[PDB]
Amino acid sequence: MEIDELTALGGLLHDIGKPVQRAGLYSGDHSTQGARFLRDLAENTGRAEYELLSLFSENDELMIRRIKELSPERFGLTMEDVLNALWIVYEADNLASPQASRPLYSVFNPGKAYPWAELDFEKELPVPGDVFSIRSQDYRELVKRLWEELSKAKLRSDRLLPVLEKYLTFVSSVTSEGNIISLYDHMRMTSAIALAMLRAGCTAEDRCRKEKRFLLIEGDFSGIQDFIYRVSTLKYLRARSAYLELIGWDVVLEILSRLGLTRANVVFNAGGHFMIIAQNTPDAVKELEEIRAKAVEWLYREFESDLYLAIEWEPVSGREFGREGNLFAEARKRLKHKLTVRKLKRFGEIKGLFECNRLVSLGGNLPKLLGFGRTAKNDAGVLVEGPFSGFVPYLQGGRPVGEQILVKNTLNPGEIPESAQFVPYFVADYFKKDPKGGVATFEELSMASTGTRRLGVMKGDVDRLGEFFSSMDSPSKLATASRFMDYFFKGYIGAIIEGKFGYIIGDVPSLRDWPEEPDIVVVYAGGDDFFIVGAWDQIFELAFRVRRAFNAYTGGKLTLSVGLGYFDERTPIYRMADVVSERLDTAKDEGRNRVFVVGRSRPLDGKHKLSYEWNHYEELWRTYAPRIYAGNGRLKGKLESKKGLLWKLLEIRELYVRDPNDVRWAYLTLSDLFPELVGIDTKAVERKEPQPVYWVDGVLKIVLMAVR
Amino acid sequence: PKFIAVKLIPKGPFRDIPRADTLFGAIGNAISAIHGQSAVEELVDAFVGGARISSAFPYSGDTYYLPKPLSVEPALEGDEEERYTTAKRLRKAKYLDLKNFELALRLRPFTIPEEIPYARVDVPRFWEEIRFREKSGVYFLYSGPREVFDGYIAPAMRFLGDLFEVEFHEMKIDAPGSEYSVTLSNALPTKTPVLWRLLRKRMTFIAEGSIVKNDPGGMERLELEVYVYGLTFPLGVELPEG
Ligand SMILES: Nc1ncnc2c1ncn2[C@@H]1O[C@H](COP(=O)(O)OP(=O)(O)OP(=O)(O)O)[C@@H](O)[C@H]1O
Ligand SMILES: [Mn+2]
Ligand SMILES: [Mn+2]
Repeated sequence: MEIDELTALGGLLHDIGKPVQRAGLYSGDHSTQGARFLRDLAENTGRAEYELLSLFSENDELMIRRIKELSPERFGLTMEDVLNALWIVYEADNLASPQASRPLYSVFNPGKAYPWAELDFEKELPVPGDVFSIRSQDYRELVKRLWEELSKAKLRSDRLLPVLEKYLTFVSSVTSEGNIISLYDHMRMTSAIALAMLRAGCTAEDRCRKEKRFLLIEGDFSGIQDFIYRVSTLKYLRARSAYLELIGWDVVLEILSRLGLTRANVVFNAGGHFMIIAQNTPDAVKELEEIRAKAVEWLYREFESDLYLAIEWEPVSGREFGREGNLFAEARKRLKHKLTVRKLKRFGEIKGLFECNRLVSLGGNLPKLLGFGRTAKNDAGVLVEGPFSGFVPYLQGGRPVGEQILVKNTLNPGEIPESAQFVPYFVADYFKKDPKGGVATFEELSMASTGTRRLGVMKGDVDRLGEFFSSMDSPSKLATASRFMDYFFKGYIGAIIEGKFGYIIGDVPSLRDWPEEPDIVVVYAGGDDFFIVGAWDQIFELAFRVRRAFNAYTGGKLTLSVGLGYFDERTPIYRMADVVSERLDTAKDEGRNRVFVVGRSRPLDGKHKLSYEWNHYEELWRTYAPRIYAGNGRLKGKLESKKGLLWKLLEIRELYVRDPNDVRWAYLTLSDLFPELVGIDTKAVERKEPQPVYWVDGVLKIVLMAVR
Repeated sequence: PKFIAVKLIPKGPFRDIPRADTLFGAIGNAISAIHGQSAVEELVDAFVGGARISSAFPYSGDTYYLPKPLSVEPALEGDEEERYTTAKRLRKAKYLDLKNFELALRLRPFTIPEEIPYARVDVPRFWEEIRFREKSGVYFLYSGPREVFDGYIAPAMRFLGDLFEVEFHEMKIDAPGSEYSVTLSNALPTKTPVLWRLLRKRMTFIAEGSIVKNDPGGMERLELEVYVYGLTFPLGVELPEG
């Protein structure tokens, strides 16, 4: 052990007394009961480091002696070192900032609460629901698996974080009413803040609190879609999206390495947007200025002015991690400004400014790969290179290679060497498999559609997220907000595609029975954002499935906007991206919480929106589809020999689009079918809204595609 | 300052809204075909001398549009939900009407064109074109001596007309006297600039609306002799302290 690993693991276990109190195993408070748990665990297996780490959960007279009894020489630590490690972690616990039956209340809707369960994307979707007390049994079953895992863990921050994440994710860090913060997040943030204070070179201070000894480090990529899309195949396009992820990780892990920090210091890293808490020593800002420049120079040489990385940082004090009358949002706002300016000075860190086959193999070797190894660039097996490291694909049979191993969609290392640092990375990587073992193609997906053979595209984004995050008070609140948000796209979109959460989703607009292996391929999904292609009819339905899943996942408190596209399978990817983009930021431009279902004619009188409110379209489908649509590409049959009355309404709606004030569409109008459309709706004219006829095309045009 | 607006009334649709390099490129070619390469040399001399052309911008009726200066981007804070959503729609706007351009230069409150008088239709077969609204089109600004306008720019534009016809009027932009200026042209910067958007063609160009501090840009001659226009068309711009 050295002081730096002790201060990390220190703040990372300070409040592990909470789960053991709430189990009722010892007879004390969390600080006392936490001390007993780790000492009892230390003796079991026989690793004395846990008895060193038990001092954190607790005039200074008694404590100096309890430190002395644990001979500090043993772990190559000074007595005076450990005393700071303790005091440092004590301050950290306060900056990241009552029954014992209370559950974790949802950061999205603090009115609703999470049922006690362990983070597993395979089983069930976390839905904030009715407030239920968690039994002291569930906490005991928790504390034992938790005890069994710490027994086998290698006692580095990267082996401890994952097991604290798996079990303590759905636990209230404090058992107050409307408590928003996951315990794991409070633990990783105290470890982050504590280690930052250490590197800042401050000790025995009660100084670091009211002096700018910290750094907020927000890194943001500009022109992500100008990098991923705008290509000359899907296998490739996925490796583009996958290559962007490794580049970002190569930069983050480099920052953590050179500043001497741990993954706990990563507040978030999703959608190519990463934040890091760190020391404000000059060596740090020098090490930062070195990295930022060497990274940009690599990006320029490798891709020209297509992909830029805007990295900025602000000197921040302990005050500004907390609220006084909201300083934390204020510190993030001043930093977002530093970024906006750096994004208007793209490649300004180059003075010489004003004077890939590897992805195909990566795209081909993509189905059976567990992760990648972060080695030096010149090393055997290196398939792709980032600015700072070569990346070695890690396959089911082979050994991993390198200082860091990046492993996909698990929080358990598996069989990786004891010395190798474990880096869990989650990604929404669903894809329909071919007759061949490889991922499907635009052609095959398009062929597998009900009716018309178009490729389906949807670009989806969360409405007013920036506002939601700037309303967070403390680092730990942002951490829970960040992680839960990111895990919906990176974790659960996979399950939502598979056909899970049937009861939570319910009856959505649909054309066929939901398949077992759906014709869907995820391109990008992470940090409030997703791009997904597949059979148009399966893509159309998934839009409503994802919107409902998200409605339930949030407390009906956050909304999506989605743009849908139904394209000729031969249309190039860059043209598809611009149209769904055009359709997405239209759906946002026409208000938010709405979907661009299909392209449409309309009056340009500024009273007629192309986009539909999710609830508006869902009502229209429920109303009209069942009268005219039987399912699986077949009509009601009363309609057989009358597929013509539907086309006639689309022509009647067109003479409402010619002029909505001309009362001829009343003249033109079995007639039972659609009685809502024959009358000249009056409240609509009073309220200054479109006539019912204007809206129906959204349903009919989708049915007529399914039936052709 | 007061300038000559060269109005291009289109006789059909356009492929590009041309920017300063391609405008000079076209005028350079026309003057070769009319007066030989002695006239091209006299034109480069006038331009290296202090004469400037802007990039082409849209006009609709008696409404001239100009490029949104990148100066306002970091100053947009100068409600909660009213703020974010507008601040993005401003950040996406690529043009302002003359009146709101002159306000944006002085960091006073301004507003956006609700309709831009052109749309990029891209018919499949695939390549694209630009459809102009009624009595709408594209124009560019000339600053410098009248004798250079009459004897080079005017003849060249008429020759290039023969897809459009050409008429020109006097136009005035009020701009703050300042250390800092916007370019109404895409430029090859000599000094490193203040605020900018890169623009790849192979040359690395500063975009229209970029902010420079006393940068005249420069011309580049090369062999394939051809001159490449990258001179700044500066108007003084008030900057926010950041
Ligand atoms: N999981 C996440 N954790 C942290 N930051 C995130 C996460 N997801 C997205 N972000 C960041 O939050 C910001 C919000 O981006 P975006 O513009 O898409 O949302 P917004 O502010 O709600 O705007 P709009 O509603 O107009 O789309 C971006 O800086 C983005 O990178
Ligand atoms: Mn968003
Ligand atoms: Mn986004």
